[PDB]
Amino acid sequence: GFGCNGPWSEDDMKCHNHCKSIKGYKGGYCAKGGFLCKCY
Amino acid sequence: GFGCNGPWSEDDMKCHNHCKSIKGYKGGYCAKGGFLCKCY
Amino acid sequence: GFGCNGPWSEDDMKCHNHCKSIKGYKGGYCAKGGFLCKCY
Amino acid sequence: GFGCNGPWSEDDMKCHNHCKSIKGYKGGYCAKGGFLCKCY
Amino acid sequence: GFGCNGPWSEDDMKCHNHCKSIKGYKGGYCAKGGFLCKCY
Amino acid sequence: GFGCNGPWSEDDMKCHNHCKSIKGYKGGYCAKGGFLCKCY
Amino acid sequence: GFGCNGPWSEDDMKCHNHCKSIKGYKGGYCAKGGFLCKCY
Amino acid sequence: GFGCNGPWSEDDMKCHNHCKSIKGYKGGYCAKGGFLCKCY
Amino acid sequence: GFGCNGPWSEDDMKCHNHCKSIKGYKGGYCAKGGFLCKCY
Amino acid sequence: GFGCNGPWSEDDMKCHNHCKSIKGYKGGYCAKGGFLCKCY
Amino acid sequence: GFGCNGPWSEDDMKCHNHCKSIKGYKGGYCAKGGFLCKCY
Amino acid sequence: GFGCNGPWSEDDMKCHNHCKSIKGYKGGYCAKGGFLCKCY
Amino acid sequence: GFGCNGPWSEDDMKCHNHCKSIKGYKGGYCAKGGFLCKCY
Amino acid sequence: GFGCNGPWSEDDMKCHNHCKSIKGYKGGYCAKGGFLCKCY
Amino acid sequence: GFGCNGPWSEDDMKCHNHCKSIKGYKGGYCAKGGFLCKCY
Amino acid sequence: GFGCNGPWSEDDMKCHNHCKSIKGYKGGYCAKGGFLCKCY
Amino acid sequence: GFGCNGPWSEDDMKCHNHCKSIKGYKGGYCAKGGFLCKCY
Amino acid sequence: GFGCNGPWSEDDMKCHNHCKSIKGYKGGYCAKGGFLCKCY
Amino acid sequence: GFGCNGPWSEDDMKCHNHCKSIKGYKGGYCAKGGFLCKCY
Amino acid sequence: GFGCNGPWSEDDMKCHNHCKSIKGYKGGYCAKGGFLCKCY
Amino acid sequence: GFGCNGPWSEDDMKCHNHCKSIKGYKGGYCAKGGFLCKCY
Amino acid sequence: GFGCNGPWSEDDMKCHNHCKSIKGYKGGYCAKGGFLCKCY
Amino acid sequence: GFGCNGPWSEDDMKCHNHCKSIKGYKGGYCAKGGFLCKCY
Amino acid sequence: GFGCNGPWSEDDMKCHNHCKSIKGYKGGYCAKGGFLCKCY
Amino acid sequence: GFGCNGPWSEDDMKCHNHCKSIKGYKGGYCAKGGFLCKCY
Amino acid sequence: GFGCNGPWSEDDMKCHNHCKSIKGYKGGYCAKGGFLCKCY
Amino acid sequence: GFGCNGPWSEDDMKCHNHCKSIKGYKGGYCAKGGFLCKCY
Amino acid sequence: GFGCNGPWSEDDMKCHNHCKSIKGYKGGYCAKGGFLCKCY
Amino acid sequence: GFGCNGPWSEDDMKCHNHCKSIKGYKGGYCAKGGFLCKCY
Amino acid sequence: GFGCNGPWSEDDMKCHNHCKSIKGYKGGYCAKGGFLCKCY
Amino acid sequence: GFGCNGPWSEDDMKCHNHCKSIKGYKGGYCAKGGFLCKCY
Amino acid sequence: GFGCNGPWSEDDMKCHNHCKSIKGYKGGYCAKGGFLCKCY
Amino acid sequence: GFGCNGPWSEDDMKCHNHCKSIKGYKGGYCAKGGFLCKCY
Amino acid sequence: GFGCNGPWSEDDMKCHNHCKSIKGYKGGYCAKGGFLCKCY
Amino acid sequence: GFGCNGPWSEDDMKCHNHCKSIKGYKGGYCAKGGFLCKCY
Amino acid sequence: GFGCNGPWSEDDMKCHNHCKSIKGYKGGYCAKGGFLCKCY
Amino acid sequence: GFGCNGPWSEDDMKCHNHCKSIKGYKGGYCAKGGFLCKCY
Amino acid sequence: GFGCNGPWSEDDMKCHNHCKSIKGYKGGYCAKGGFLCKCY
Amino acid sequence: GFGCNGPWSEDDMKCHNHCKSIKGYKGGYCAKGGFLCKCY
Amino acid sequence: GFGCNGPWSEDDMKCHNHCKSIKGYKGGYCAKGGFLCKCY
Amino acid sequence: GFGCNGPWSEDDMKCHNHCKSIKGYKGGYCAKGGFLCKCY
Amino acid sequence: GFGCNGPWSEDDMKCHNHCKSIKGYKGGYCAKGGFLCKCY
Repeated sequence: GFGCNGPWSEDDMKCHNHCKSIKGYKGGYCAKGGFLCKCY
Repeated sequence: GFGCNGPWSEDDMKCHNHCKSIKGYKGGYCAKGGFLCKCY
Repeated sequence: GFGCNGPWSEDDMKCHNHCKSIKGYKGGYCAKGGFLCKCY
Repeated sequence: GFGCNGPWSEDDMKCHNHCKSIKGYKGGYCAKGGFLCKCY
Repeated sequence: GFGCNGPWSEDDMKCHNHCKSIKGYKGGYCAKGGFLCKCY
Repeated sequence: GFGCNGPWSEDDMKCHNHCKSIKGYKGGYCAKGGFLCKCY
Repeated sequence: GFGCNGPWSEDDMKCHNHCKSIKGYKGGYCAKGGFLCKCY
Repeated sequence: GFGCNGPWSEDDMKCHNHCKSIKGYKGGYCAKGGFLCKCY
Repeated sequence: GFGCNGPWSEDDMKCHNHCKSIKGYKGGYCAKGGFLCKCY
Repeated sequence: GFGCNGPWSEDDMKCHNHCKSIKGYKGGYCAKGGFLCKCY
Repeated sequence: GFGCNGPWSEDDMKCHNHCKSIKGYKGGYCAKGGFLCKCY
Repeated sequence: GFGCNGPWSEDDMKCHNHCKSIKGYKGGYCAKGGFLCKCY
Repeated sequence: GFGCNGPWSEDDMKCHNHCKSIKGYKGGYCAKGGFLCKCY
Repeated sequence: GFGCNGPWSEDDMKCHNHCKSIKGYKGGYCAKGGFLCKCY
Repeated sequence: GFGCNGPWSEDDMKCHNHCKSIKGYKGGYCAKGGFLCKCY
Repeated sequence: GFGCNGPWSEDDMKCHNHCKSIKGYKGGYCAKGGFLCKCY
Repeated sequence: GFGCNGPWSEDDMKCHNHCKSIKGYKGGYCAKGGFLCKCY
Repeated sequence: GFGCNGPWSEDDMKCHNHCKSIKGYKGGYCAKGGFLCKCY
Repeated sequence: GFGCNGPWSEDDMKCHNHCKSIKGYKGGYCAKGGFLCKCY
Repeated sequence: GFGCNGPWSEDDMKCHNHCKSIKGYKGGYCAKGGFLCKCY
Repeated sequence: GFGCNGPWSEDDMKCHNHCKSIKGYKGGYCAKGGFLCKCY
Repeated sequence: GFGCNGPWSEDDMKCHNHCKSIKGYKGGYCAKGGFLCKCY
Repeated sequence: GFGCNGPWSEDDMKCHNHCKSIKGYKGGYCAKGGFLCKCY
Repeated sequence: GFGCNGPWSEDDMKCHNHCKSIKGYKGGYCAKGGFLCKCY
Repeated sequence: GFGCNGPWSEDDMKCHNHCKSIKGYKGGYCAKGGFLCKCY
Repeated sequence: GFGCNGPWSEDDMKCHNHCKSIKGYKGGYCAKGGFLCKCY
Repeated sequence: GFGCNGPWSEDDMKCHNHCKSIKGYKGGYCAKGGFLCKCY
Repeated sequence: GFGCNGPWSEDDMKCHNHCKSIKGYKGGYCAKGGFLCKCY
Repeated sequence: GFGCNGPWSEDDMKCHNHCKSIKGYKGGYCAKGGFLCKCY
Repeated sequence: GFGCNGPWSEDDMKCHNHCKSIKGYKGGYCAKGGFLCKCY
Repeated sequence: GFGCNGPWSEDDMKCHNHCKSIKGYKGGYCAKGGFLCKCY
Repeated sequence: GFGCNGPWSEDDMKCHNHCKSIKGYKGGYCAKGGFLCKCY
Repeated sequence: GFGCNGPWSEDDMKCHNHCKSIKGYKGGYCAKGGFLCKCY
Repeated sequence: GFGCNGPWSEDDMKCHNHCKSIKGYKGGYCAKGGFLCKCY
Repeated sequence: GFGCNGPWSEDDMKCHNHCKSIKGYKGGYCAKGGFLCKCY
Repeated sequence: GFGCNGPWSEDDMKCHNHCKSIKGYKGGYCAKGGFLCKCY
Repeated sequence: GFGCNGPWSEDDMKCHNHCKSIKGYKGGYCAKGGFLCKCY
Repeated sequence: GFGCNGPWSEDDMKCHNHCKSIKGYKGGYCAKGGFLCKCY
Repeated sequence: GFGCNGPWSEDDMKCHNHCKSIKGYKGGYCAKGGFLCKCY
Repeated sequence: GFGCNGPWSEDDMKCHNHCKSIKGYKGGYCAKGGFLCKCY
Repeated sequence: GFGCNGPWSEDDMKCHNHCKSIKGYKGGYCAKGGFLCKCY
Repeated sequence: GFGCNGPWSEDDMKCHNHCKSIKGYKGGYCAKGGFLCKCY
């Protein structure tokens, strides 16, 4: 979710913005090979 | 299943919500390249 | 993000250019196995 | 970048050719475990 | 080919059978990051 | 092209046969994460 | 466009031919998970 | 195979269970950089 | 296994925690070049 | 763990900082050939 | 380059054959920890 | 080559067989720190 | 071989056990600077 | 740390420069078999 | 064996402790230039 | 042990200090050609 | 540094050349058991 | 240099051949405990 | 050379055979403190 | 040879046993200053 | 200690200087066959 | 058992699969004149 | 008996299980051409 | 008789029990292809 | 298997054809006394 | 035919008598494992 | 088929007659243990 | 004939007795692989 | 006879026991390729 | 194949005739102990 | 052929008689280790 | 006996184990061309 | 044993491996005319 | 012939008796390596 | 091995070809009386 | 005869004993290259 | 090779003819005691 | 006798040991060209 | 050839007669130690 | 013994080693015309 | 000829008797080193 | 040795070449009557 959809991912930075919106994280990326929004 | 349908999937969080509803899982994502709801 | 999408990355130097645009970095690469634009 | 994409890297010699195009370098290789084109 | 399709691969043994059809090989796996049937 | 269509790819050997039809190549596979027929 | 329509894409080589018709490109493929004709 | 699929590998212990099912092996791991289930 | 997946491994301490859960081991690490959870 | 991941290790000094945070140690390094954070 | 790709290296003798093709060298190997074809 | 791949090596006897295929040698090992098949 | 892999060698007594399996030897150690299982 | 990563060390004199930057030392080297920056 | 691994050996006293555990020996050390645990 | 590791010995005087810490000895040195801490 | 990296050291004569470049020295070698370029 | 690398030295006669190539010397050996090619 | 490598020597008879290949000598030993094959 | 290796010689009676195995000799000792097994 | 390390001693007069620094001695040498700094 | 039934046997691979489920065997055949699955 | 009924035999392992239930036998098979359960 | 009725034979052990009831026989089986109780 | 069934084997060349279908083999025969199809 | 029916063959000597009734043969037997009356 | 029905087959010569009716065959018999009419 | 029926032979010495009953022979056995009573 | 039945022979030692029961013989074996009990 | 079936082979000259039918061969025989038709 | 069938050869002197029946030969024997009737 | 059955022999070590069980014999083998267990 | 079975032997290396499992032997062959594994 | 069958010869003196029965000869032996009765 | 099987050896040049495949040998022959492939 | 059978000869001393049983002879041996018992 | 097979060699002149076919040789004979075709 | 069997002789020291067992002889050898154990 | 076969030579005077049949020679003998018919 | 076997001898150095195992001898040769190991 | 066969000569005085049977000679001996009956 | 085998010696210059390989010798010949390679 959050825009992590492998080759069909849209460039909206949705995962990054969603992870930033949570306190304690500075960003996010599509883990599980591009299909799981994970916050780092 | 649970909205994991590759490019036709909707950002409904249906997989995520369904996986959260089961005790012991923090969430879910669309494994098998976007076609299988899997709980993590 | 920034074009780091594993096997589906489009060879556009998007991560590298994005990292250069930030002062203090001379480039970037796709860390986390190709899925996280990281500036070095 | 420059074709350094871990397991999905192609054998195009793109990193090597790019590094040769810069004066003072004999070639290049994919450092950071195959994900960062580095000139030597 | 032979069922090596990255995240969309199935445990269909097509690569294994194809490799067994050649003298000297005991199996196959999906090289090139999951997209090329390779005999070992 | 040549049947490289990601999850909707049919194991038709079209990429493989097309690449073998060019002298100097042993075969082909679906690079770019399953969407580009590439000869090796 | 140019025949890049995901699962409903035909094998007409339309994207490849269109990309060849532009000087400076060797061919094309359906990026964005099979829905955007992109020249390389 | 057997759940060894690089970044798209799941944490299902599928390779480990498959290798334990062969009497005499302790377990298995994903060799060849995460793409070949190998028993030990 | 247990999160040991080379470059795609997550800093989940999953191997370490799993190895601690077995009596007699202080921890674990990803041997075989990052792909085999081994308890020490 | 703690950033000790062989060639894919990130330069965040995570192992060193983690070992310093434990009373009795002045630092740490990646033993086992770069894959086990060990405090000295 | 030339098939030196760490854990994802294929035993294709590409580095060896390439190095033998240059007069004065008996062969080659993957230096830099498996990521740089070097002739000896 | 011949299965000498540092931490990612497997006990596949490729180096041993390659060395046995030459008169006078009784085996082989991975020299250059585990990256070069050397006959002894 | 047989677990003699320099810094990446595990403490599994693999070389020792292999050498003891050859009737008449007391044990083995990693000669050639840790890279050759040698029986004594 | 500080660029001491065994075979994957990037030839940047990072350990040496880091050790020189500390008063009382004239250099440094990768001890512990190449994995620990140590100042002398 | 028993932690005798040349430059990569850890000050674990593993050889010493193992040799003490056998009746008649006061301790052990890494003979063969640091690669063979020998009890004295 | 105790820092007696031939050419890889560190200059920490570990053997000397260890031997001094035992009642009845005034020092120690690396006997057995630099590989056995012996108290005198 | 200067190519002194134990078993992974290349035969580039880098330490020797570097030591010659300093007035008053005839050459250099890898002291500290192969890990410290030292001029003589 | 010239193959004098302590325990990781290969019996390649490189030191010997190099020293014989200089007029006035019968051969060479690895002095400094195996780490410096010296002509005699 | 010829297997004379100080503490890392093996009873490989290389020095003995090399010396037997010269008229008048009945064997060889490792002179220069174990680092030079010398015929007697 | 035969355990005559100067300071690195072990107390294993290897030279003595080797010399006794030659029918007619009483024993052996390490001549040439500890580096040549000589029977008497 | 103090630079008495047999064949691996670095020609630094370290033992001699250390012994001179103690009142009542005019120098020192490496006794015990080169492995014990002894003041005379 | 396992499909070994003399003249009434079928090429059902039951014996082969049963034998493959045991470490070390590469197949099976119907011994005892076609009535006993035997692993080879 | 025990399911040994020639062509009408069912692969029920009844003969095998019955024979294993008797101490001293590894298994059983249908002797007499498929009509007599015999323990081996 | 005695339950030997080919495919319609029941698993009543009737033939075996009947044959045991006669002194001098260890058991019985359905000979004549499953239709004649015969004592052995 | 593959038509190797002792006296009940048919003259259908089934083993031979099966072995020829494996590219690189000339044919096959019924080893193990007529009960194991073996390729040559 | 002619009474050659494997385990269901009746003892009427039908094959033998039939073969004797043909001029040039002295008898017959059930070849093909008991299913083909063949005259000898 | 053609009267090959195991124990229920009738001595009708139906398989034999049918096989004779096809040019090139001398006769037929009930292979597969009496259940398949096969022409020879 | 005479009880020579391969695996379905009933252990009745029928062939042997039949052959003894003919003058000039001392016994018989099942030749042709168990399917032809032959007198010797 | 006496259990000599080629591949269908059981391990009952029947031929050996029968041959021992005749005075003047030490045992027996299945001659004629496994089909004739012969005393020696 | 071609009637070579060990003890169950028929004197059909099938191997001999088949081998004669191929130009350059005088005949054939049953090699591999009677189980492989080989042309000479 | 002609009765030359290794251990299953019948004593009918078939090879000898067959060879005598050909003009120019006085007999025959089973060459190729008992499997080829050869006329002398 | 003891598993010596020519081509139908199973590598069960039965002859070897039986012969070792008799004092004075190192082992056994299948003499008489594979049909008689003989102790040596 | 160990695959030494006269004319029915296969090049299975069982004798070779068995002999290699004993100190001092470099191989094995089938002595006693092809029926006894003998180490040399 | 006459009992000369290599390893399968039955110790019956058949060749010797046959040769004695011919006037002018005092015996016979199995020439041609055990496969041809020859009178001397 | 390698086609050296005494009288059952075939004229296939298998030993010769095997020995030539080992670079440096001219050919091979069947030593040990025809049962051991030996290279020269 | 008398146990003289070339490579298949047993060590029964049969030829020697037979030759001793004739007055005037001290023993016997297998002449004609191991195939003819001859008294001396 | 070429018919040189000791006692089992046939007077086929195969070695002689083969040696004549090579320019410069008058003929050949079976050296190595009858087992190696050698051209003179 | 005593292992003297020409080319098929096994280096079992049987002749030597047998001759030493007789008082007055130092040993034995295979006279008569390798076929008669003779004491010297 | 021509009956010159060392210890297996037959007394047929074949070499002598063959050499006499050639004009210019009065006889022949087995040179090369009994293995080459040579005319004198 | 010790490899002295006339024309069937191999250059195996068994005689040489046996003679070297006795004080005072420098080698051995095959006396008695090639059949007795003799030390010189 | 005439019993002159080097080490394999049978002590029959055959050469001597043959030479005496020719008028003008009083005996014969095995010239050419034991391989040619020559009359004197 | 080295091709000195009396009458069975070949003209291969093996003794001569072996003696020339020992630096300082001109050649060799077969002393001891043709059975000992002696260098001069």
